[PDB]
Amino acid sequence: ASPVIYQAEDAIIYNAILETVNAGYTGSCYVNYHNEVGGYIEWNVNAPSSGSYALIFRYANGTTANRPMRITVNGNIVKPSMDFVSTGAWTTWNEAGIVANLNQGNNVIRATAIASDGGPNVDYLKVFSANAFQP
Ligand SMILES: O=C(O)C1=C[C@H](O)[C@@H](O)[C@@H](O[C@@H]2[C@H](O)[C@@H](O)[C@@H](O)O[C@@H]2C(=O)O)O1
Ligand SMILES: [Ca+2]
Repeated sequence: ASPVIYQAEDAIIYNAILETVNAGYTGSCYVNYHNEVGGYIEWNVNAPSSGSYALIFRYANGTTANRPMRITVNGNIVKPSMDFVSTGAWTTWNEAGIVANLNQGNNVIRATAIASDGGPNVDYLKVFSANAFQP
């Protein structure tokens, strides 16, 4: 199966907004976190079969400082501190990814901002099967 893109507009967001300010996003918009601890973006992600999947965030970080996020799958912490390092400009969009085990059906995937400047700007979450890799 082709990778599935979970667009910004389809997320459940908390202390974050959907905006269009910085060029280079895809689809209708991207998420801009409030500049505070604890904002999050959450998607309901389908897994056709149980197994290992790549979860890739397309993101921008126009500050020099890492904007780490806590990644949970169904509330389970799979990455306590996932790095979202500077991309240099707010219009430069890079990828940051992890491999995680998902269950057949829905998986609740959340990225929560750890530090006080909030999370990176997030364009989408891209999900594809990565059975060759093992979390
Ligand atoms: O998260 C940010 O720090 C951030 C996200 C925006 O997408 C950027 O354009 C940039 O905006 C800042 C600031 O947060 C915003 O409130 C407004 O004052 O514009 C600023 C800017 O640098 O243009 O930063
Ligand atoms: Ca922000």
